[PDB]
Amino acid sequence: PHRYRPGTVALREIRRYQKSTELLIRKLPFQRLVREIAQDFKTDLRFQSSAVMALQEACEAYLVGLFEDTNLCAIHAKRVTIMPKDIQLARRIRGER
Amino acid sequence: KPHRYRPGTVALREIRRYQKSTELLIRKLPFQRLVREIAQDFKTDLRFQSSAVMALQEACEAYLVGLFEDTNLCAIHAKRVTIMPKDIQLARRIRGERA
Amino acid sequence: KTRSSRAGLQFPVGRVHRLLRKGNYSERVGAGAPVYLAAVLEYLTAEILELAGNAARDNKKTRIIPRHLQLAIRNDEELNKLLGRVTIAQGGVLPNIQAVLLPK
Amino acid sequence: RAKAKTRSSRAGLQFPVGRVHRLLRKGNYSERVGAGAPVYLAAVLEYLTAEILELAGNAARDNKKTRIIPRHLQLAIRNDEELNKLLGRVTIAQGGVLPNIQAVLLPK
Amino acid sequence: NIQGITKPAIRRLARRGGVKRISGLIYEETRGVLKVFLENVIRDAVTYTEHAKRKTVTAMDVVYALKRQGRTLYGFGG
Amino acid sequence: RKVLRDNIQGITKPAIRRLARRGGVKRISGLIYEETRGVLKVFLENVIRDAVTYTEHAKRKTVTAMDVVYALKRQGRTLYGFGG
Amino acid sequence: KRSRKESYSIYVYKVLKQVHPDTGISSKAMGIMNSFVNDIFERIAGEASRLAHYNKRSTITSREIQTAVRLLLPGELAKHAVSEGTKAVTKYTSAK
Amino acid sequence: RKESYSIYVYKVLKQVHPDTGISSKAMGIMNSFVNDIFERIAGEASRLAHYNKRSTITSREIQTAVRLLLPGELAKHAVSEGTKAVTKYTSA
DNA sequence: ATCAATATCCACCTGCAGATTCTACCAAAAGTGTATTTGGAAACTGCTCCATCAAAAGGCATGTTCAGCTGAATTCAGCTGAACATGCCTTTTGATGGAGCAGTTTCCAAATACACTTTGGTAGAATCTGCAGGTGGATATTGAT
DNA sequence: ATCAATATCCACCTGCAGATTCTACCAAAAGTGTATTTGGAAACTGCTCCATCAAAAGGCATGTTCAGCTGAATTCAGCTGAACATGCCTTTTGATGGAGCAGTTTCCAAATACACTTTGGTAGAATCTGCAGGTGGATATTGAT
Repeated sequence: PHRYRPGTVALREIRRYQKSTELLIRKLPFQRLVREIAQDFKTDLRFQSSAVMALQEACEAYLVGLFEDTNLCAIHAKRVTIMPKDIQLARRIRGER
Repeated sequence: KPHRYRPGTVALREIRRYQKSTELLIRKLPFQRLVREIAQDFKTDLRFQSSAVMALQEACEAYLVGLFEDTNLCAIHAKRVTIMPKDIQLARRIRGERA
Repeated sequence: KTRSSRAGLQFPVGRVHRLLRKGNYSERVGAGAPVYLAAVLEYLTAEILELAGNAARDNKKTRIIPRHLQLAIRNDEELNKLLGRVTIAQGGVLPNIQAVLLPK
Repeated sequence: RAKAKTRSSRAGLQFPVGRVHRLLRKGNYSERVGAGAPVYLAAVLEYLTAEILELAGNAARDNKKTRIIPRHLQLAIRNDEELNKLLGRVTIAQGGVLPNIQAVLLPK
Repeated sequence: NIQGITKPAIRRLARRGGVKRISGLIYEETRGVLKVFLENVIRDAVTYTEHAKRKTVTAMDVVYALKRQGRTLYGFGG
Repeated sequence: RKVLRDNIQGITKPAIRRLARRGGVKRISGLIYEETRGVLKVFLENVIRDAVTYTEHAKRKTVTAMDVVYALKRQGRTLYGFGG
Repeated sequence: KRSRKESYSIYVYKVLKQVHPDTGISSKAMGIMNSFVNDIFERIAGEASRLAHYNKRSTITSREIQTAVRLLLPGELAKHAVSEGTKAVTKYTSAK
Repeated sequence: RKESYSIYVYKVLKQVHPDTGISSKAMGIMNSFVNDIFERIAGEASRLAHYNKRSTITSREIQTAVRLLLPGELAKHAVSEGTKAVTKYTSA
């Protein structure tokens, strides 16, 4: 049978998602998460569909940027695999922690 | 004996000692000079309240010390004890100063 | 004739002036200000619409969509510095893979 | 008129509710300024000044000096999670850093 | 519900980010971060809503809120 | 007066060394020094450009402490102790 | 022939006496405290202004100041600051 | 009502590329961009007026504000278009 | 490097659907023409506050040695994370409505801006008195047998 | 399992520069009485917004298999820390000359503030750009001489 060597479907996917702009998180799960988090701040809250849209957009943009910075960290440590060690460095430097 | 501390120890002595103070670490005149030169290449015949030079020196040292902190964190992350240009460049790439 | 035409622009010098009095930027607004400002805004809109339109051309579409604005902005050092802390919704990122990751 | 006590005292504060009000009209923050605003604000400013002067005074005590100098304000602010987050992008001139050596660097 | 952000959704975000090989721990870690993010933004969004005596968080609230956070967003409220 | 040239070399090896100490640095590569000056220069340039812009706009020929402050504030490096 | 220069030095010194009456404060550090009070003032008033604006009111009230404090101040500091705020507002209003 | 800069963004679009059109979402992005910049420039011009104890914002403030916010070349060209349109307005 | 075997994107065309774009109406602004106040330009002159010099001292910077130990380079293998087919379910999505709820109007009661006309807070001076350099020994802290 | 070798403290001292407090303008709150808006407070609509309901269809969850990447263990060349001598050049102290702020008044050039008297916002309606396939095209990839 056929079967691509580990690492190659990786790059296929990188090339492919960098190329698009569709939201990468299933929409409903997210809407849910959002309503739950909002809940713990004020109760009985309504959300214009677009407020949820804005949050999802801002989040994904956030996280993607994060991953870029993380990768840079992984690489700097002579690796190809991002680890939590890495994200923590990235944010420690950004200023977020 | 003669006597002579093993390499790395005067290091820590100094870290402990400078972290403890607040005096500006760059001789003052050299800096004033550098400032007047850089200002020069933007507008000519410029005067400087002594305190404008002071503000700059303070902001710069603060800047650079912060930088070195972030750099060290990078060096360490790469399993080293020696900061390299590779490191500063990472730190700034992440901060946003050169993305 | 509109102050917009008396100054040779498309952007509403009429509106920008109000927007400045009503904005609480200061007590009074000189009459040159709304013009200089509407001028700069029009210029910027031009520069970026230009670059995005090219991005649309190369992508073989006749109509500008966000992806094009993102391409237009990130691929332009100066515009990118300017909107460096701004995220275009629906823009995605610039294809870019670090060298070290490419097969042997 | 009867005897005029400052708005500052009528509200039970040290900060000049008189001044803060002007500073708000004259600042182009908006067209008009309700009369409760300068008070609520002078109140918050006074609180913050208190919190930090408190923590700095303690820093002075531990350093064995009776008088507060910037090093003390820096110690006070960085050693306090919430104040530090607040002035996280602010630099105190003459403040130095908090003694801190990463573990990995300490002799074997 | 934060479990709803699935392994492959995080995986995709990572791809678009330039990530080739992804540790196993990442996923959990990521969620950690994602949560903080949201919380922060939503606290602020909601503060805006409250101040407007509304019960509906709007697109514009989210925008203002994100702007406070230094994450300006183009495409919604403006 | 006199020509100003190569002053960034006046930021010496030990002054950069000290800044690195206070920063938590134990072992310092040799290249660092040059690199550092690179960065320092960009920094100053940026701040001084903005400082000076403020001076110009005030039709003054004296860059003041307050200009430097406003300028630093623009840059997202607020500074306490001078102009306010 | 004088040229004025306002300041919050007086009041920072009063509040110093209140908390620590045993303690004093150097020129440079009073400088730092003025920077801090003006910095915060600008943050709170700026934010309150943006607030008034989004909601199409032309007036800034203790309400705006409050939710502005909620937005700028981190958690506990925010709680305690709102506390002292509304307290001083009421004690003022009761002509108290 | 709900104002907008859609009309003018569309006009300038015609000018630079007459062959090209623009989707709802991207016009949204352009409004965001125009309002963003507007606030940046006017804010900075306001701070400028303020530091110098004048109560009025003039084309001058707007200009040095543009110098401060806009990076290099964009700044040059923008100041260009600015003062140009100011004079052409003043000469009635 | 070549031979050959899967999937892999990848242009050329080809049909529609959800959007652009174009038009018809109109309130809600933008524009005008005066008539003043009043912010801020100009032109004095007072007078801080800056650049520049002399000058003498000694703190630090600088250059060369010397080898300690760190970084970098190889080599090796455990296991972790990619890849994939197999199964299962939770997301879409699509209308269909009900209402909880932002958006408007019309009054007014609330509340602030104004409009000239008694200290609080700022600017030198006047005394005090923390604390910056000086030391000298109590405590380390280091690094050689 | 030490103690020479020093640097690090740490406490005691002591004169000066820096704070704290005093003494008097004057710049600026504050008290009062008015002239509007402005911000609500009810009472009603069009709207989004949340609810289901009910499937299919992808997309996600799983357990297996193993290719390769991270970590560790060791070499060892060699870069950078350390100590000393050497004199450079920054620091300090004042000492002015004066460029250039900044005060203070007179005076225009301009923008506010009306009172009224087309642009741009909304909401339908006729094309049409791209969406979505559907193949066949070298394409890239990976197994096998």
